[PDB]
Amino acid sequence: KGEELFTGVVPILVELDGDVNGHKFSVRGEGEGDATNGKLTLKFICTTGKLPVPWPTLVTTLVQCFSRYPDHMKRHDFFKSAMPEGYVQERTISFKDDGTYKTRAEVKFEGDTLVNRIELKGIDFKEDGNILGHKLEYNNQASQGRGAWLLMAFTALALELTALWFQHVMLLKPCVLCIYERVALFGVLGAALIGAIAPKPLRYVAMVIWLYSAFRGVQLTYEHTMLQLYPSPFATSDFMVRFPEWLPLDKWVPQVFVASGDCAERQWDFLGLEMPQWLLGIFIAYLIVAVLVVISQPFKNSHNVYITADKQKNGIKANFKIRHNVEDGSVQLADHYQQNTPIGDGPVLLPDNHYLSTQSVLSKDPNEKRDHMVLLEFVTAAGITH
Ligand SMILES: COC1=C(OC)C(=O)C(CC=C(C)C)=C(C)C1=O
Repeated sequence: KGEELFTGVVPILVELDGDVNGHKFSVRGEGEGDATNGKLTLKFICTTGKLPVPWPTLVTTLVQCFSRYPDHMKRHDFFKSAMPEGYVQERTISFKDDGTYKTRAEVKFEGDTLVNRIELKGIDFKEDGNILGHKLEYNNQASQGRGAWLLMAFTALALELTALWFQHVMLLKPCVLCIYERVALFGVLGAALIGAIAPKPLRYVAMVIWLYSAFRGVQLTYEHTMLQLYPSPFATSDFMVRFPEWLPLDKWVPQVFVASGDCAERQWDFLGLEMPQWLLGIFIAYLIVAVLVVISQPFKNSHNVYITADKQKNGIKANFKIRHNVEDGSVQLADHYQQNTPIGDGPVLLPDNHYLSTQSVLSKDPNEKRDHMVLLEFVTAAGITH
């Protein structure tokens, strides 16, 4: 009957004593948690001076009882069922190509405040490594790869040069209503360049430009299909571009923005489709991938904590991986192995295989001169709907 304790907001207190290759430290956390909404705010402060490890490495160690378990998963919250007596949480965090954390936490209720006292032991770490070297950036949630935008710039520039190769070698001149599709693809390519300059801010500017240039591409190619599929009016005379005054792209680079020739004329048609029909699908593919990237951003930064039952020890086990963003683009794998056991003798809910969707944002207090870390977490349970 511990779920009734987490209705509303309850205070949190976190203390951590750690020792990593002899370097000792202490962290004191304070804040509040809301299990009904799946959030919790905390402000951790290092009390021994300067922290010898990056703050993101301690986030997983520094209270899964504040998870937003839906009503169809209420009988799977092992954390709340152990309260107020509490539970013990031991982990083994294996950092790839580096050391290994081994923690022992005691999460329980002390009257009205949820207390989590942890002992940490770091071993086999390297001073030149990404842990003891503080080479991990603060906001660790996504790799922010640069070669991904450059690869989209390749497939965008390849189509551009292929279009010019069709026109200047195969002697198939472009149409007017067509040519605008070159600008739309050029806007997609340009978005790939700004996005690849400094992706680790400003990427959103490149993404909306990519979103816009692809949507303009599906608009122009749609009109390009209807003119080429339906009976040509035959009386609507030919066309030329009408670029803006400040941007005479036909006057600046005439061999790319030409429009000598007009639409409503089937130039290429292969594999049962026309030239505007293939570009319509390409721009739709560009727009779909652009939409997928936007919808990915919320769930791109969250890690899943997969949980199984351990009825032999009347507890649970949990495995999950965490990739920390190293400075200069590298990745640091943190392999986690969790093991929870109740403290009290009251019965606990042994859950089926489910996972906890956890997303964390790290910030700073502009008026705190100590080594600190402001924390906010989003914990929601998901998995089998039964
Ligand atoms: C020479 O005719 C033309 C092409 O070659 C088939 C194009 O690829 C394109 C644009 C291609 C893409 C992928 C937007 C245009 C606008 C064009 O007029």
